[PDB]
Amino acid sequence: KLVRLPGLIDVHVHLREPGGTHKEDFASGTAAALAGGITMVCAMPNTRPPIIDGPALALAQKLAEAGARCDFALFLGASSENAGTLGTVAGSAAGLKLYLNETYSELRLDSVVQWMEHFETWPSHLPIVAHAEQQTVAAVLMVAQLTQRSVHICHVARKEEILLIKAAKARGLPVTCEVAPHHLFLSHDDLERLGPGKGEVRPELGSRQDVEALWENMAVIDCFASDHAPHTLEEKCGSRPPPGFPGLETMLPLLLTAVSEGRLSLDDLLQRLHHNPRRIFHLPPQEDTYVEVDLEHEWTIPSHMPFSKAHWTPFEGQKVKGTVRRVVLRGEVAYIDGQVLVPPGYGQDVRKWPQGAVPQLP
Amino acid sequence: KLVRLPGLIDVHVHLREPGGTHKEDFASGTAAALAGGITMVCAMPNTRPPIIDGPALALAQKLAEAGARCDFALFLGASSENAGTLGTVAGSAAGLKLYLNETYSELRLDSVVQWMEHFETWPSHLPIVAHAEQQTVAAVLMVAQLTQRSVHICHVARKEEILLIKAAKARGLPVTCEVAPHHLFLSHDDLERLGPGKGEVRPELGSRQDVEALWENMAVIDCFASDHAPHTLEEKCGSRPPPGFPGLETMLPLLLTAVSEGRLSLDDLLQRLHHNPRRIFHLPPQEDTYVEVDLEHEWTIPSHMPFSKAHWTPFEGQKVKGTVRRVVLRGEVAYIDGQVLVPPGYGQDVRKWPQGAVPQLP
Ligand SMILES: NC(=O)N[C@@H](CC(=O)O)C(=O)O
Ligand SMILES: NC(=O)N[C@@H](CC(=O)O)C(=O)O
Ligand SMILES: [Zn+2]
Ligand SMILES: [Zn+2]
Ligand SMILES: [Zn+2]
Ligand SMILES: [Zn+2]
Ligand SMILES: [Zn+2]
Ligand SMILES: [Zn+2]
Ligand SMILES: [Zn+2]
Ligand SMILES: [Zn+2]
Repeated sequence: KLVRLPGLIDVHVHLREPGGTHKEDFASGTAAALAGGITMVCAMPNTRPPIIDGPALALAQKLAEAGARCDFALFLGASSENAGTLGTVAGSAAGLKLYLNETYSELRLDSVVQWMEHFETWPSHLPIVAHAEQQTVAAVLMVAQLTQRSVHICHVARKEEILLIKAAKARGLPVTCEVAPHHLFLSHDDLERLGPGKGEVRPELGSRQDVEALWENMAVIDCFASDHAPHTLEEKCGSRPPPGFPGLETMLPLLLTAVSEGRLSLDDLLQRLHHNPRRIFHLPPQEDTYVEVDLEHEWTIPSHMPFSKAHWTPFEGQKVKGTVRRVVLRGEVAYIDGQVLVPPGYGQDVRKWPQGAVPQLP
Repeated sequence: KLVRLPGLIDVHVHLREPGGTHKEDFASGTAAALAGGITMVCAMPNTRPPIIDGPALALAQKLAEAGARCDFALFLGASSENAGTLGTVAGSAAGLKLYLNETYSELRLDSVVQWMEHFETWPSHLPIVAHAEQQTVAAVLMVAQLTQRSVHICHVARKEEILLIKAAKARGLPVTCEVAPHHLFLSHDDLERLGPGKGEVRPELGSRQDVEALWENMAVIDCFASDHAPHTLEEKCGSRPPPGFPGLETMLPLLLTAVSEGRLSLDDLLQRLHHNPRRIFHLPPQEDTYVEVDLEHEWTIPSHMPFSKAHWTPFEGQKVKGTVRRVVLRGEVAYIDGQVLVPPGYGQDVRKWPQGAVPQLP
C-alpha cells in the first residue's frame, strides 16, 4: 500500500551548470531530484559564471530549459557590484541569494552596507534568502528590520541559530528558515567515519546538542531543503576539499524514516517540503503531479546513489525505511523504481507560468 | 491596471442550506463568494438538520453539488452523541467543527470530556476547528495537548485570545487561528450606529484595544475568514436576534483598503486568504483559477451587497478602495463587474478531487 504525496519542492539545490558539469548538470541533478520524490527545484546562483547579471541568467535559463527533467526556478546572486541593476529580471528569478559567510562561492559581500543596498534595491515583494551562520543570522535580521522586509535563512544548523530565529519569531519578525537533512541526521559523531575531506560542509556538522535542538525546535523550521551540493569524490578527498554534500536522493528517505519512528508527522513533513516552500517563494502548483512512496521498505544507503554525478554520499550505511516508487509530473510518468522516464528538457521554468509570477501592486 | 490574485479561500462560511434557505442557500452564498473574489469555501455544519452524521453529510453534499457556483468543502459538526461514529466519512469533510460556547448552534458540548472524546476519536490527520472564546481558547488548547494534536481556533476577536495564542506559539504548540473582518474593521465604537440587534455577533465586537491588538499581532493570525453568517434584516432587528454578520462580499474590499493604506502587505493578505488556508486544511489547488482586482477604485459600502440573501451589511457607509473586477474559475469566467456568470452546480466538492484528499499513513 503506497502513500500518495503531492509534488515536493526543494528550495535549495546546486545543479552546477554552467561551469561545474563534472559535478552535476541540470539533467543529472534533476534526475536525482525525481528519484528523491522532488518535482520542483530552486537552483542556486554560485555557478561558473555565477548568475549575477541578466546575460548569465538568460544563459542559465536556456541551459535549464534544455536539461532539466523536473520543474525549476533559478536564483539570482547578490554581488558587490550588482545592487540596483537586477530590477528588470528580478521577477523572473526564484529570489535573490546573499552569501554572507565563507563557503563554496566567490560572491561574499565585504560590508554590511552592501547587504543594506541589496535589501533596499531588490524589489520588496520578491524573496531574499541568505547564507548566514551564527551571529550573521542576527546581523542579517537587523538589516531586514532596518529595511522593513522579510528574510529567509538558509540551512540552519546550530542550536544558537534556531534559538535566535525562535526569539525573532516570538517578536513577530518576518523571518523564515530551512534545515537540511545532514544537520538533522549527522553530527560530530560522524566525522570519524566521514573523514575531514568528505565531512567538509557549510555550515559545518553540528554537535549532538545542535542536532537535538533542531529536532526540539521543529516548530521553528519552515522548510526542509537539501542544499544538494555535489562535488566529486576526487574533490572531496583531495587537498583543498570544497564544502558540500549531495542530498536530493537521500532527503526524503531519511525524513520518511523519521516519520515512521514518530519523530515528526507526515503533515509536518509535507508542510516543510511542499506547502511552506510554495508560500514563501510563491511557487505555483504543478497540475497532475504526485509522488508515491512505500513506507515499509527497509534498506541501507549505499556508497553512492544512482543519479547524482557526485557519486558519493555522507549517509552511506544509514538504515532507512521509506522509498520513492513512482513520480508523475504534469501527467507523465517521470520516475519508477530506479528509472527516470522523462528526458532532459521536460522540465520548465515555473516563473514563466502565469500562476508562477509573484503578485505585486501595480 | 488590474492585479491578478490566485483563487482565494474562505475557510469559514455559513451557507444555510439545508434548512435556513431564506437566509442564504448554496447558490446565493457562492454567488456572494465569487463577487468577493473567493473561489473556494468551507461551509459550516450548523444547518437544519445539522451536518452531524453520515446521512446529513450525504444530503448536504448533493445540495452543494447542485447549488454551489464555486468550489467547496463541507465541515462535519461535533455533537454530544457522534464521537466515534464519523470515521468512515471524516476524510470526505473539510474537518470537524466544535462549538464550545453559546452561539447560533444547537451543537454545544456540555463537558470537556466530550471535547476529549472528539479529539481522541476523530482521525488524527484531519483538521479540527473550534469556536472557542476567551478562556475557552486555553481550555481547548489543553485538550489538544492532552491528546497530542493540533487545533485551529475560529474567529479570534480579542486581545486576550490573540495573546494566549501568541504565547502558545512561542512554546511551539501546534495551534493556528483565523480572524474575521468585522473584528479588524468594527468595534464597540460602531454599536451606536449598528444598534443592539444588527450588532449581535459571536464573538461580540471588541473594544478599540481588541482591534488594535489584532492588528499589532498580525504575525499571529494564520488566516482571514469571513464567518459569513447571513440572517435576514427581519431576524437581526427582531425580538430574539440571531448573532452573525454577512461578509463574503465585503471581506476582500475591506482588506484591500488596508493593503492600500500600508496596514499589511499584499503578501500578508495572500498568505491569509490563500496559502495558509490551503496548508492548514489540505485544500487542493484550483487549476486555471484567478481573481483580478482594481486597487484604485474608491466606493462606499451600501446598505446591502448584491448577492447575499441577508440583504444587509454592518459595514454600510465605510469607504473602501479596491474592487473585484473578474473571477475565472477552472477556465470559465465566473464573475465580471457585478454579474455572476457560472450557474448553480458549477462548483465541486474539492475533497473528491484526487489532490484534495488529506494525506495519511496507511
Ligand atoms: N553548503 C556547502 O557546503 N556548499 C554549497 C554552498 C552553500 O550552500 O553555502 C556548494 O555550493 O557547494
Ligand atoms: N458568529 C455568529 O455570530 N454566528 C454564526 C455562528 C458562529 O460562527 O459561531 C452563525 O452561524 O450565525
Ligand atoms: Zn550556503
Ligand atoms: Zn537556502
Ligand atoms: Zn547551498
Ligand atoms: Zn503565492
Ligand atoms: Zn463560531
Ligand atoms: Zn472557523
Ligand atoms: Zn461561524
Ligand atoms: Zn496538503
